[PDB]
Amino acid sequence: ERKVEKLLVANRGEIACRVFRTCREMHIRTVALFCEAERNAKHVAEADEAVCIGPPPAVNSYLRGEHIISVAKQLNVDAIHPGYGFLSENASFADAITRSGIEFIGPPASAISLMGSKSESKRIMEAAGVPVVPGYYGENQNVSFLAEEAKKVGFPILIKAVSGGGGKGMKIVERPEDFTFMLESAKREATNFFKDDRVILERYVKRSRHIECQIFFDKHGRGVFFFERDCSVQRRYQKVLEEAPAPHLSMETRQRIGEVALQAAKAVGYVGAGTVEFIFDTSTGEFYFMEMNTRLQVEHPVTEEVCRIKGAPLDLVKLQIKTAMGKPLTFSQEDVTLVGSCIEARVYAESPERGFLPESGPLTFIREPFQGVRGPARTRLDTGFREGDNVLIHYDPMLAKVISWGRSREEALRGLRQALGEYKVAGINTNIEFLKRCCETPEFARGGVTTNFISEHESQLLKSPVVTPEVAAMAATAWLLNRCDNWRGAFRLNSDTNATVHFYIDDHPVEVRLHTEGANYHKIFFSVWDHDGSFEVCSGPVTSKHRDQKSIVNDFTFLFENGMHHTVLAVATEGDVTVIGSFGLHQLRLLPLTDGFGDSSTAGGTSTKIVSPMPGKVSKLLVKSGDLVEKGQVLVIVEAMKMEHPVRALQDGRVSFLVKEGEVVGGDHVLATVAEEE
Amino acid sequence: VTSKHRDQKSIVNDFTFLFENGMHHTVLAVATEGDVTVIGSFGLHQLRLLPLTDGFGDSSTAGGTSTKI
Amino acid sequence: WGRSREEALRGLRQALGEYKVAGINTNIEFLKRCCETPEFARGGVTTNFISEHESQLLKSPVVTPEVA
Repeated sequence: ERKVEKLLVANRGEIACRVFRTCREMHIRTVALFCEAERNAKHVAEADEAVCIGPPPAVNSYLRGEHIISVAKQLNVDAIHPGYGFLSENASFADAITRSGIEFIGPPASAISLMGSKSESKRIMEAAGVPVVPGYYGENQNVSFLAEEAKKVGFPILIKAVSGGGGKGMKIVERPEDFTFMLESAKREATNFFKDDRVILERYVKRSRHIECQIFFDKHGRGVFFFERDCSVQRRYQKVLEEAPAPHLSMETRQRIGEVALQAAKAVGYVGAGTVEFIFDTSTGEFYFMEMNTRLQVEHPVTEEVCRIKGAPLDLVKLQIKTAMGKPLTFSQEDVTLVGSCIEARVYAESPERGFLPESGPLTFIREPFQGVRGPARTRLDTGFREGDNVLIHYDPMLAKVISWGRSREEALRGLRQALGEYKVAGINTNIEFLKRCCETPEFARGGVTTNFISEHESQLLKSPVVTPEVAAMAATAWLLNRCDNWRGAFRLNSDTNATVHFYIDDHPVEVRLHTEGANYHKIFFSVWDHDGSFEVCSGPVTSKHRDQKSIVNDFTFLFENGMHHTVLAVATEGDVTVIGSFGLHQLRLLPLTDGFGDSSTAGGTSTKIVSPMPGKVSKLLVKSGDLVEKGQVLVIVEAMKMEHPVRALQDGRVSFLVKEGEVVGGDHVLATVAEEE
Repeated sequence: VTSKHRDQKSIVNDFTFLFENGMHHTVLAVATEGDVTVIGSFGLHQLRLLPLTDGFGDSSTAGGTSTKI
Repeated sequence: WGRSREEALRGLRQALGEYKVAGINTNIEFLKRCCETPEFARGGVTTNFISEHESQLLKSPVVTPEVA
């Protein structure tokens, strides 16, 4: 075999840190890669050496496979792990690595190329004999052929069409012995949706739940399938929350899922770690092949919590290095046993209220949930970002992954709830509120959720706590104090103090007024939305005198008269005030009040504009008539004894020319009328 | 910036170097007048600074033939 | 300490490398040189084992122009 002492990573993020960590235990060197800048990132602070690769766009960075290979050769690298994304699925890169002599980590290039095309892949599995639900059989040569194979090839009837998602030819015709309505439905589908007259028939499944078993193989002909998984929950083809132990799955089935999976991988030949994905209908009770991926998934640490080998913790990445080592395995499929249950959820730096659009901004304060064992449950968090970091728009929005291992499902789900609640980030809106809403009200604790489970409950979700009038009181107070000495040393005569804050909550401005009575800075009141009360407030140490973009992060205490007390860590800026406490997190936008403060001119500008002196001789006018002029460009240039003396009018609005180039004009002539755009 | 007093221990600071080829490095350097010590993935190396001291002032090669004391 | 000799020897290598002292020259570079090239991982070394391999040892990495 070939010794390995240097490890190379392609991608960046959580996978970089994960690959780097175990490496320490195996006592192997590490190498990091980073784009323009991106040098303060954590992963590079974790490796032994890092190299800059070039411009931010993914074409420029992490796609120059030849340059990466040349750099690795110069470094005499032993192994490369592509990870997921970028060159994860590219057979040319793997072949070039093999020619260079470096041990590529993953499947051979032949398997990747074969699975690149869906038609040839499904051909291979059909030849292998695995139950596969195909996409098409022939064409609509005859309408009687539809009745011929309707009860033949596939009893379930999937009429549909050659293409297009309209699918009005379907009509949900699950009843066999249908011969006068299927042809009428197809012919009415052909109208206004002719496309190609060829029609394909398949089996139609009422329900769908996604399954995906894991597999592992050495290069000495020996492997063992890991435990199954579930990915029923996904929105817009994006993974949201998943469970390694498919609840409600019989043991016997588990076993069989393996025999089918091993047949397919052996047929194409496979080395390393991979995952086979199925599609399943509860009503039919059978699973049909949909797709496979020849690449390590992102969901690898999840399935790990439900599998132990020889009573020892399993490390998936470890074996992949050992597989690259050339050593053979040590365990049969038997040594592996499941223990308990676990659940996972992904947090995305997106805004749930909006069109789930990514946002980029500095990370102000990041609470870290307790990543230790307690009670009947294990909870962990893996994050590829830390304090002081900033999200890049080029990358996908992905902060951290939270997993709750437990002895029973209940324990696991309950654990997450509390953890999901505890983790807190300030600075960018996240979908963390959405995930908690997905966990509390939906009765998916039973364990039965379909592929389209998210679609129906969209009305129930997308809901957040209501900002109580009290929340404005602590939020408003923090912005003042966390900016200046408002209410500090203040003093007037025979009167009392007053200071107000305007919040632009939703599309309606909000005003909050704060004032004091007595000689007390401590005793304070409030009146928001016609609700009045009293409270006292005690601050903490003063921090962040520089009041930069991060501004001031301080803890606050508020004793309201009723009797309560509160603690609030407020990082306030001019743009917004963020308050985090037992209520949760809420950011209140401050009413924006900016509008070219100075240049606010509504003057008509009717006549006598950019008038030229006596000599005249206007020429070389470079402004189009009827075009807005707010900045002071040279509207007209007139020459008086070689005196260009450009007028440079700054009156806003479009300018209308009444003169032409080369025309001698009199003194103080109306060359143009600079009027407000009407 | 650390160790303004620049005593015998002098200044211990971390450094980053981005060379054009593409690499990057981190180096904790405790430097003194006698030597510069750099520790990093290369290992440890101390480089002695060329000594340049020789009774700066009293450097007289005069013959001193006669008329002394 | 290790479950097998290999693990133990390999462990030290990395540790010996990691420990760092600044201020006085040490023989830590020598010990690592005593561990890498000499094929004493087999386990058979005599009392005079150090004497014969003195040419091989006493060797340190070359200061590259970048280090300056």
